[PDB]
Amino acid sequence: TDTEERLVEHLLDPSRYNKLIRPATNGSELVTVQLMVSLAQLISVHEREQIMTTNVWLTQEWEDYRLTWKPEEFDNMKKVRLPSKHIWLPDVVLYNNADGMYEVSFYSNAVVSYDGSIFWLPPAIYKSACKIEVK
Amino acid sequence: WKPEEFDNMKKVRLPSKHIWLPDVVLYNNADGMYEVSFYSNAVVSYDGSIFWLPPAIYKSACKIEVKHFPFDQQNCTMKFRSWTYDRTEIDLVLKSEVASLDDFTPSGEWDIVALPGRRNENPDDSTYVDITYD
Amino acid sequence: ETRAHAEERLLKKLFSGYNKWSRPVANISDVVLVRFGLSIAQLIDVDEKNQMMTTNVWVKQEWHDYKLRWDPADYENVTSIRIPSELIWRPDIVLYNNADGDFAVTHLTKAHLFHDGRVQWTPPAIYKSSCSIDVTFFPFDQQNCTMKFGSWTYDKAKIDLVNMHSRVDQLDFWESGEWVIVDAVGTYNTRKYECCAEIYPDITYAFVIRRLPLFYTINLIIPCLLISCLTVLVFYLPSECGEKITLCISVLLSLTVFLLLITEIIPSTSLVIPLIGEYLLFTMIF
Amino acid sequence: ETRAHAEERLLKKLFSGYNKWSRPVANISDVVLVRFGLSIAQLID
Amino acid sequence: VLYNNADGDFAVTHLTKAHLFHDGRVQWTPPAIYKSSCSIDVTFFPFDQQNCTMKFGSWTYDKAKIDLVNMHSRVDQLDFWESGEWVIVDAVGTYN
Amino acid sequence: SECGEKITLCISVLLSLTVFLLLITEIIPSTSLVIPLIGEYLLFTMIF
Amino acid sequence: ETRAHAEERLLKKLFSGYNKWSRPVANISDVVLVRFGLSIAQLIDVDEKNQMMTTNVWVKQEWHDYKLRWDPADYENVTSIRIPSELIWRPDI
Ligand SMILES: *[C@@H]1O[C@H](CO)[C@@H](O)[C@H](O)[C@H]1NC(C)=O
Ligand SMILES: *[C@@H]1O[C@H](CO)[C@@H](O)[C@H](O)[C@H]1NC(C)=O
Ligand SMILES: *[C@@H]1O[C@H](CO)[C@@H](O)[C@H](O)[C@H]1NC(C)=O
Ligand SMILES: *[C@@H]1O[C@H](CO)[C@@H](O)[C@H](O)[C@H]1NC(C)=O
Ligand SMILES: *[C@@H]1O[C@H](CO)[C@@H](O)[C@H](O)[C@H]1NC(C)=O
Ligand SMILES: *[C@@H]1O[C@H](CO)[C@@H](O)[C@H](O)[C@H]1NC(C)=O
Ligand SMILES: *[C@@H]1O[C@H](CO)[C@@H](O)[C@H](O)[C@H]1NC(C)=O
Ligand SMILES: CC(=O)OCC[N+](C)(C)C
Ligand SMILES: CC(=O)OCC[N+](C)(C)C
Repeated sequence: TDTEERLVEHLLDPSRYNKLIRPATNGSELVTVQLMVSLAQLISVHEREQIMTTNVWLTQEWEDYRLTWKPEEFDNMKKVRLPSKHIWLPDVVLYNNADGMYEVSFYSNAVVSYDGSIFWLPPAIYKSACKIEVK
Repeated sequence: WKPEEFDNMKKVRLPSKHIWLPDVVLYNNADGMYEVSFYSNAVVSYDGSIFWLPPAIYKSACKIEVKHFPFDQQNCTMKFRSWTYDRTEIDLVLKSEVASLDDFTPSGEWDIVALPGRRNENPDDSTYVDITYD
Repeated sequence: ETRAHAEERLLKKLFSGYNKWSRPVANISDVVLVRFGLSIAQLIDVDEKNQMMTTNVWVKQEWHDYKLRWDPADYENVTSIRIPSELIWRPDIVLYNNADGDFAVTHLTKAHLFHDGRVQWTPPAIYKSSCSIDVTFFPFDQQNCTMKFGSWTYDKAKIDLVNMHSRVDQLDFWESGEWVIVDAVGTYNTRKYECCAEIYPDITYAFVIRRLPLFYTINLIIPCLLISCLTVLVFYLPSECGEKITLCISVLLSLTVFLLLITEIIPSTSLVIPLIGEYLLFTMIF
Repeated sequence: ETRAHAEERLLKKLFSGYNKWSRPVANISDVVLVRFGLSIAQLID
Repeated sequence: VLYNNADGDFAVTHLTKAHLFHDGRVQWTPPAIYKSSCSIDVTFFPFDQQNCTMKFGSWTYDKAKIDLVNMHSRVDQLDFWESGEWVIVDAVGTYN
Repeated sequence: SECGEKITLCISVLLSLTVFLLLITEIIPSTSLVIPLIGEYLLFTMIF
Repeated sequence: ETRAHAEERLLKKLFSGYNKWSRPVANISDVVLVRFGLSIAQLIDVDEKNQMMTTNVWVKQEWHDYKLRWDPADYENVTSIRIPSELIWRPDI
C-alpha cells in the first residue's frame, strides 16, 4: 500500500534514523535485550571433532523508541515488517562457536510494533564446541 | 605531485583497491584463486612510481614425476600473466633472473635447487606475454 | 519506438519510486497469493550416515505486484520484461528443515514481469535438508525425505501459498542409477507457533525414493552369504586334519569385518536395526 | 591530448545514461546473438 | 548458466573485465570452475571411455530474446593442461 | 591332503578376492544400471 | 537531549572531513604506537602431518587517533562510542 510504503520510508529515513547508534533514552541508560533459544533440531554431535551442530531460532526482543509511530496517521497500522539489516541490532552472537561463524544464517525481517517494540526471530545453523566425555 | 607543495612529502601509502592495478595473476593455479590474498597498500613515490608487494598463498598445478620415488626431483612451474591486458597494453619485465630467497623458511621435506624466472613471448601471437618461474 | 529505448523507458518508469521493503498490495487487507512449486533437477546426494538429502531444484514462484503494472499500448506493445530480482520485493520462503545449507534462495536470477503485474521467478537452488533414514530393509530400503517451505515473517493473513501443482515436476530430472523417485507431492499445511499469534502456512514436499538393490546385493549381500555358508563346514572337518580352528576363526573374522563395513553406511540411529545387521550379528554369535 | 584523458572522456560519455538492466538491441524485434564457446584449461577431476 | 550443476556454482563468479570495441562488439572471457554431473559407465573399467556433458544456456531469456550462436563446434584446447590420467577423445558442442 | 594346508590356501584366496572386490567398490559409483566386468569376474571367482 | 541524538550529532561532527586512508598523526615525524596483544580462545588443532597450527585468537589492538577527539560535555556527556572499524584508519597487522 501507499501508506505502508510511506511509513517504511519515514521510519528508515537515514536523515532521521542512524542504525549505528544504540537506542538509549533517559540519558546514560542501557537497552534491555530479551533472548530465547528455540531448538528446532539437533543435526549432529561429532565426537571426534567435539562439535555439536544445531538448528535453532534465536528470538530477540528489544525496544527502539526511534521506530515509533501513531497508528491513526498511518491507516491504523499496528505493526510493520522492516529489513533487519537496515535497523539497529544488538550484535548477539554464538561466542563459543566452532567453525568461526558468529552471526545468524538468514537475517529475516524484524516485526516492529507501533510502540517501538522489536521482534527478531532469525534461524541459524550453529556449530558449537563442547567437551565430550568418553568414559 | 610536487613535494614542496605538500610539506616535502616524498612517498605516501594508498590503498591498492583505489588505484589502477595491472591484473597480474597466477594463470596456472589449481584451485581457481587467481589474485593475491591480501591487497595491501601500495607505496607511491612523488614521481609516480608505484611499489606494490602483496602477499599470496598460491596453489599451482604441477606435473609430478614418480619414476624415482622417493629419490625424485620435481619441476613445478608458476606462470604469471595479466588476465586483463595483452602485450600491446602492458609489458611484463623481470626484476631479477631468479626468485628471491631472502626470507625463506626451509621446508624439511623438500630441498630447493633452483628458482629461475623467464619472460616468454609468442612469436606467432604478438599479444601474449607471461613470466614463468621454474 | 525502439525497445532498448522503449524497454529502457519502461524500466525507468517502473523503478522510479519503487519501494522493495513493502508488501505489494493496493490494500492493507489484501493477501499476496504466491503460487509455489518445485521442479527437481537432480538428487545430488541421499547420504544415509549423515541423514541429509542434497537436491537441485527450480523454486518456481509467482505473485502479483500492483506497482509493476503498465499499459503495453503506451510502450510499443511491450507485454513483458526481464527485471533484476534484487530490486523488487520477494517473498521470504525458507526451507525450515535446512541442515548444512542455505535457508533462503541465494542466487537471485532475473524475474519475468508481465504487463498486468504478474512476476514469475524461477531461481535454481541447492538445498541440503535433513530427513529421517529408515534402513530396516537395506539395501531394498525405500526412503521418505521431506522438504518444508514457507514464509518466515508473513502470516496467512498477509502471504498465502498456493500449490502450483500437486506433484513435483520431473520432466528434466537426472537419473543417477542409485535412486528412483516413486512419488513427490507437495501438501499444504497451516499451523500456529508459540512465537506468534497468527497462522503461518507451509507447503511440505514428501520425496518417496526407492533404492535400486543390485549394487549392494552384488557387493555386500552375496559376499556375506558366501562366508555364512562356511559356518557349518567346521563340523564336517575331521579333527586329524588340524585345520578346524583355522576355518572357523577365519569365518568369524570375516563376518566381523563385514559388520563394521555396514556400520559405516547406515546411520547411527538407535530406533531400528537393519535386517542385514541382525543376520550378521546372529551368525557371528553362532 | 594524452590517451588516458581521451579514455576518461569516452567512459564518461558511454555510461552517462546507460541502463545495464535493459537488453542492448537497437529495435524491439531484434535478438541478441550471443556467440558462445568453451576453452578448457584443465580437466581437474 | 550451467544447467547440470552439482554442488558447484551455477554462473561465472570471477567477472573479469570485458573488452569493448568501438563498433559495439563486446568480448567477455571469464574463467570458471564447473562441477557438472555426468553418468559414469564402468562396464569396461579400467579401460572405460566416459561421456560427460555440460549444458549451457540462458536462464531467463528465451530464443526470441537471446539466441546462442555456436562460435566453434569443438572445445578449444590450445591452452589445455594435460591431466596425465584422462585423454580427451572428442569435445563437441551441440546446439539444442 | 596330508600336507594340512588346503584349508589355509583356499580361505586365503577367498578372503583376498573379497578384499579386492571391496577395494573396487570404493572406486566405482553405487549405480545399479551397469556392472563392471572386473566385478563380475571377481564375484564368479569367489563363488567358485 | 536524548543520548541517541547526542551520539548522532557527534558522529556527524567526527566524520565530517575524516580520511581513513591517511595515517592519524598530527605531525609527519610522529609515530603511531599500536599496543598489540593476543588472547587465545582455543587451540583448535595441531596438524603434525601437515605441520600447521590452527588457533582462535582475539587480536587486541589499540592506537591513538588525533582527529577523533571530542569534549564529552558538549555531547550530553558521551564518553565513548562504537563505530564500524571500516570507517576509520586501522593498522594493517
Ligand atoms: C523494428 O523492426 C520492425 C520490423 O522489422 C519494424 O516494423 C519497425 O519499424 C522497427 N522499429 C524501429 C524503431 O526501427
Ligand atoms: C480495503 O478492503 C476493505 C475490505 O474489503 C475495505 O473495507 C476497504 O475500504 C479497502 N480499502 C480501500 C482503500 O479501498
Ligand atoms: C502486441 O503484441 C502481441 C504479442 O506480443 C500481439 O498479439 C498483438 O497483435 C500486438 N499488438 C499490436 C498493436 O502491435
Ligand atoms: C512420507 O512421509 C510423510 C511425512 O513424514 C507422510 O505423510 C507420508 O505418508 C509418507 N509416505 C510414505 C509412502 O511413507
Ligand atoms: C555422448 O553423449 C551424447 C549425449 O548423451 C551423445 O550425443 C553422443 O553421441 C555421445 N558420444 C559417444 C561417443 O558416446
Ligand atoms: C614535526 O616534528 C618535527 C620534529 O619534532 C618538527 O621539526 C616540526 O616542526 C613538527 N611540525 C610542526 C608542524 O610542528
Ligand atoms: C558523565 O559520566 C560519567 C560516567 O560515564 C560520570 O562519572 C560523570 O559524573 C558524568 N558527568 C556529568 C556532568 O553528567
Ligand atoms: C515472525 C517470525 O519471524 O517468525 C519466524 C518463525 N516462524 C516461521 C515459525 C513463524
Ligand atoms: C523464466 C525462467 O527463469 O525460467 C527458468 C527455467 N529454465 C531455465 C528451464 C528456462
